[PDB]
Amino acid sequence: GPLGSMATPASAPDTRALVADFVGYKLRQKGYVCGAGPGEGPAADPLHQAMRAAGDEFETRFRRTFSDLAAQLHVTPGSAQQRFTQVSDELFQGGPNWGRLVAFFVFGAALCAESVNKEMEPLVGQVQEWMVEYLETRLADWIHSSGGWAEFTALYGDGALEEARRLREGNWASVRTVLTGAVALGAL
Repeated sequence: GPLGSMATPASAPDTRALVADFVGYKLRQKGYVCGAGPGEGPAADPLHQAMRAAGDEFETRFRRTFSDLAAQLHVTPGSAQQRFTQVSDELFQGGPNWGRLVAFFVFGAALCAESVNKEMEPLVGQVQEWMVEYLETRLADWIHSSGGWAEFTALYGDGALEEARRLREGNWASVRTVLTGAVALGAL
């Protein structure tokens, strides 16, 4: 054969692959459709199917998603990292539960979508790194000690039992509301 023995697999299903998945899938579905590739794969990984069900549920529950997206990019881009980092810290203040984990990725994924629809192409990768870095540096720790991404995949994945579902609901009740003041993206 031409290759194979001299070719190793690139990009494992790690956080980078997961962040590129959710954001890719979302962007590819509403913005970066021409750039088919990131969201070329569906929910099959032990985190993919988890985030997919998360975002979907939160996307339906969050009556304020694309608002802050416009609010931020209403004046001018670039200085979006400070806005993002502010709300991110407020989100990680004391409750990075799976209930909030949804909004964590959803915030950037939605942001990125509207960024590809506007003059914020380079900003997309920034939000992607701001997200993956904040996560890998602090979110991952909470996640690893809590139950892991696998726990989240069981919570709302194939084995999404009624107990796991009500668990997420009761969870976000105390966690998403305690950090509900992270609306620093709400500008004009």
